[PDB]
Amino acid sequence: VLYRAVQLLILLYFVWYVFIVQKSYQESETGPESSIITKVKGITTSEHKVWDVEEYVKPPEGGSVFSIITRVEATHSQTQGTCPESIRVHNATCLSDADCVAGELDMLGNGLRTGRCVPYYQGPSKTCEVFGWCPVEDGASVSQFLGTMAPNFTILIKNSIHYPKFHFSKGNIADRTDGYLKRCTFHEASDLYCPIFKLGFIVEKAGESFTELAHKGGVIGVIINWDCDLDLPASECNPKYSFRRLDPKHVPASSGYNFRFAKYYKINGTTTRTLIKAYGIRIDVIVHGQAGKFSLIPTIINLATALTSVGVG
Amino acid sequence: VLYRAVQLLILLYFVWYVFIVQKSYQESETGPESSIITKVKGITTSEHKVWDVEEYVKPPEGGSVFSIITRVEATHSQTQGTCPESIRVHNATCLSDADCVAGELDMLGNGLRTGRCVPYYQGPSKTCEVFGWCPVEDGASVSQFLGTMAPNFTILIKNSIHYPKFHFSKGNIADRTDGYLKRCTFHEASDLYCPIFKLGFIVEKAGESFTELAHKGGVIGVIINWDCDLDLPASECNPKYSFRRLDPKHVPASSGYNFRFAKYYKINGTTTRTLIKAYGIRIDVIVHGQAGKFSLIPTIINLATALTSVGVG
Amino acid sequence: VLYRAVQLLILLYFVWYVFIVQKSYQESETGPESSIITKVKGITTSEHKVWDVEEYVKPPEGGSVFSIITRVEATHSQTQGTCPESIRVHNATCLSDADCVAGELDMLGNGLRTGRCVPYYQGPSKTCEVFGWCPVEDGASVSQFLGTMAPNFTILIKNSIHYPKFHFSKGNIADRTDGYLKRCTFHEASDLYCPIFKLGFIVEKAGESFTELAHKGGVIGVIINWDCDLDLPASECNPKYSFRRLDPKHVPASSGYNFRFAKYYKINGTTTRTLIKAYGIRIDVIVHGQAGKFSLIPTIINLATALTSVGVG
Ligand SMILES: Nc1ncnc2c1ncn2[C@@H]1O[C@H](COP(=O)(O)OP(=O)(O)OP(=O)(O)O)[C@@H](O)[C@H]1O
Ligand SMILES: Nc1ncnc2c1ncn2[C@@H]1O[C@H](COP(=O)(O)OP(=O)(O)OP(=O)(O)O)[C@@H](O)[C@H]1O
Ligand SMILES: Nc1ncnc2c1ncn2[C@@H]1O[C@H](COP(=O)(O)OP(=O)(O)OP(=O)(O)O)[C@@H](O)[C@H]1O
Ligand SMILES: *[C@@H]1O[C@H](CO)[C@@H](O)[C@H](O)[C@H]1NC(C)=O
Ligand SMILES: *[C@@H]1O[C@H](CO)[C@@H](O)[C@H](O)[C@H]1NC(C)=O
Ligand SMILES: *[C@@H]1O[C@H](CO)[C@@H](O)[C@H](O)[C@H]1NC(C)=O
Ligand SMILES: *[C@@H]1O[C@H](CO)[C@@H](O)[C@H](O)[C@H]1NC(C)=O
Ligand SMILES: *[C@@H]1O[C@H](CO)[C@@H](O)[C@H](O)[C@H]1NC(C)=O
Ligand SMILES: *[C@@H]1O[C@H](CO)[C@@H](O)[C@H](O)[C@H]1NC(C)=O
Repeated sequence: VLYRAVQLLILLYFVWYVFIVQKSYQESETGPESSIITKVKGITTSEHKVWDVEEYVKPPEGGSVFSIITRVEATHSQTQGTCPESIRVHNATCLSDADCVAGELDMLGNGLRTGRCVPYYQGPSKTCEVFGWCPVEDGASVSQFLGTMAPNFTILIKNSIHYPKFHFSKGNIADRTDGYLKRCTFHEASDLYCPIFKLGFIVEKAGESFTELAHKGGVIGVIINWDCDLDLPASECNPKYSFRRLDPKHVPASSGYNFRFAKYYKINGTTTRTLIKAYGIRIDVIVHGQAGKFSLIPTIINLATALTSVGVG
Repeated sequence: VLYRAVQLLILLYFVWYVFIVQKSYQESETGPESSIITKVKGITTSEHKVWDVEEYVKPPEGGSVFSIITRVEATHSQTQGTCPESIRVHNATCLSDADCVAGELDMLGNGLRTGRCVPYYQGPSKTCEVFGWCPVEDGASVSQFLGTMAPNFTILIKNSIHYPKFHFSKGNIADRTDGYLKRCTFHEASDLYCPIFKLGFIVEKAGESFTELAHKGGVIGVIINWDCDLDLPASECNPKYSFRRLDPKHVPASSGYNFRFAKYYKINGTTTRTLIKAYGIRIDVIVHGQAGKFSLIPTIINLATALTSVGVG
Repeated sequence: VLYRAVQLLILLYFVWYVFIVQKSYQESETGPESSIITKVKGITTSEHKVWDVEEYVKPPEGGSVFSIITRVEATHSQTQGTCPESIRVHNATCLSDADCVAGELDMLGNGLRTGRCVPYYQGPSKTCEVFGWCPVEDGASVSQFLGTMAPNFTILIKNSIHYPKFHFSKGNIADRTDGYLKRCTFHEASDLYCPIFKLGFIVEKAGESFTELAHKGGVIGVIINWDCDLDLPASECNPKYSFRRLDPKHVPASSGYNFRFAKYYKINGTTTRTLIKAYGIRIDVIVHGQAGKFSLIPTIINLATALTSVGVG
């Protein structure tokens, strides 16, 4: 019968292509509840100085977002007082006391102007004197590179996801009594459940240079995808790891990532601070997920729609 | 032919209204990967005191969420020791040593009770003595307003989005060799790609008063929407900026935003701290996005559905 | 008429089951803009020491994610210098100076090796000497439990959601002139709008033991669901609170949550720090929401589809 072959072709076209490829027989949940616990390990050395994780990882609480400091411009022994203003500030440069007016407070400056013209930190120029945190970084900062051994650092990312509808839970570390998580190196295939990543590895998979990113700074995403079919065993629900840079790489106006922080002390009853401008690599751990599980209602509805299409066709 | 006009009307109704208005010929991705780098600039003065960004912006790392401090209640020279308890604490007020019992520890109090009744910081009342961080803020705090020039502060928000499916990337700062990002003021039309916002501007677009929000505190969202049609040039994919308050504005029980933080020192071998209760404006940078790009599969499926509807009709 | 009863049955089956149960007459927005302001209250005591919220809550800014410290391993008077390395570090243990080689820098160690073998902190063993932050925690740390009264702590979670499409806004605290938010205890039914939760309560609703979670640490999600039908009064749009643990509870390799932070001082011109390893309970406040409101377009489209199905059937 010609109709036999015609309908055999029609059915298979709308069966193997509708209920198989796109899984019309499944209800879905997009976006699981996730916990990210992070921990960085590794120590680096500058000139007669050893840096530990506490110093170069900020914030310290071990969450999804953190910055590993690779370079600092540090200004020591900063106290409230009078000092020459940065030559980089508008109208700062002066030739006589008459060129500076008292009380003026530029937002982009570094204090309140005194009405005097004082010699700059490095001569021979002169610059308007201000009251504020002194000395200013643009005249007393020292640079330290502490990203020399940062490619050898290690980050442990612990993730556990939950799909409330399906009541499904899976983590990225296996229940193993041996010391696997202490002698293991992540491999997307052989060691997918050792979620310990070197920073150099992460920077290689984002397609970036460790040197450029260590001097200007930047942001690298670590993306974990949980695309699981629950009609199958939980052993098939596994994490997929992706590494890409998130911040612009061609923007010349703002090229990189940086932040300032200070350390406050009291020397002889005077509040003193060391200001640090930190360039570093920020690590975003972003978690995506999509679970699918058989449900009778959607299956029946889609079967009815397919039967209607067959009847029309 | 009457059928000619009938079908001409029917088709246009389900063509210009189905594949044009709602763009049935497009696959979509909702929710891009985003990076937010923030930086606040501006300095403010209190009584013989200049405040910089490091002091009034917390946390300092330059992310999506940060608080600009506008007012502080500060308690200086706090040490572990004995002091009268706040008159604001239940059962704290006493007339004789018999009214206070030793060892009691109220969670809403400020230390461990000693069993004695001592004069309050400001007379003539008496209050039960406690062991803890002393003196208590409700008896030794001084208030400082540092939001006087906060409307003139500036926030630079750098955003770059990524749609992995489409492999589309766009940022909110243009590749310009000139010093545009150094002499530019955001304008939703003329300067949409100078993402430098004054706080006063943000507070005007949220419909709020800077004074009320500076004394009680609050939360303002900065919403960036990326609604892009990829069938068009990337020059059509642009950010849309919105400013609205996120926290309740009529709640009298909890009206505002505040947090406490302390600064720890060691004076003569004794751990001493200055406790700061900070009221301020928290800035949430929230990023929404929806990209659409032509795909043949959805177009064919929707065309088949439209043809079926036409056939029935 | 038989057809009368047949169509009466058919219609009700596809009316009470299509436009009622699944609300086909509604357009939807999934995912509202939310603000979370948190504040923890409660003080705890260790041996001759009173801890306040500033010490045990990190970070302090009052956001969606924060950690309440329950146990610390603290190492005091740490200075850059030479000290024996932790016996827990590979190859650290030595019998003579020849077993240690100078310059070697293990990432999992605690400094730079000097080439000498020195007695360990606790005898009789000997371990290779390193330069770094000294002494090392594994030889000078003291443990403090400060989770004794943590179940009695209180967390105030303030939430306000916004659905931009519907321009709908609702918060979780009512506009009440009385002191309700000062004498109230959350009850999912009687006091759903007192969003002040004890930590013990939260840990009881997650199904966990406060002791196990206080010594190893962990992560508890506080989930707020806003499932609102806008065709009804705003008094029907209410929060639904759920409490569940987010981190794995059977993983032996990594069981818990911890982070390290340090406190920096200057004693006699020398930078000195107290390193704290903190175990605690991290609180994730996660907000889900789904609003539905009548729209004519979807209603007409779904009615047309239902009529087509009826005609075919
Ligand atoms: N909050 C802000 N307000 C105004 N201008 C800013 C702000 N943040 C940065 N800029 C300016 O924009 C340009 C690019 O920003 P970026 O912070 O990357 O550069 P920078 O030179 O490293 O910053 P800095 O001013 O700290 O040296 C710089 O010239 C910087 O001065
Ligand atoms: N974690 C908490 N547990 C119990 N009560 C709280 C908590 N946080 C705030 N409150 C109380 O709820 C009310 C409103 O909160 P809010 O913090 O806005 O007020 P406040 O007076 O500024 O707070 P504070 O108690 O720090 O003075 C205040 O009376 C405050 O004491
Ligand atoms: N970033 C990291 N790189 C390598 N190994 C790690 C890292 N973080 C943790 N580990 C190791 O994995 C195991 C489990 O992690 P976890 O931090 O829970 O244990 P821990 O013993 O409390 O950590 P610590 O090493 O601080 O004592 C521990 O043996 C720990 O040393
Ligand atoms: C300050 O800058 C403005 C703008 O360049 C300039 O016109 C003015 O002369 C400057 N002030 C002085 C005292 O020169
Ligand atoms: C890790 O350290 C080794 C030497 O110990 C070095 O050869 C290697 O390049 C480092 N890995 C990097 C830089 O990614
Ligand atoms: C403590 O407060 C309770 C409740 O108000 C009160 O009954 C009790 O008398 C108070 N304690 C003393 C010693 O008065
Ligand atoms: C910015 O500063 C000017 C004075 O320099 C002031 O007139 C203006 O009101 C400020 N902007 C505000 C408060 O939004
Ligand atoms: C260092 O460790 C390796 C690996 O266990 C070992 O082979 C080597 O002998 C150790 N170094 C010394 C000096 O023993
Ligand atoms: C709260 O404190 C009381 C004593 O004041 C105690 O009995 C109770 O167990 C505490 N709640 C806990 C531990 O959840």
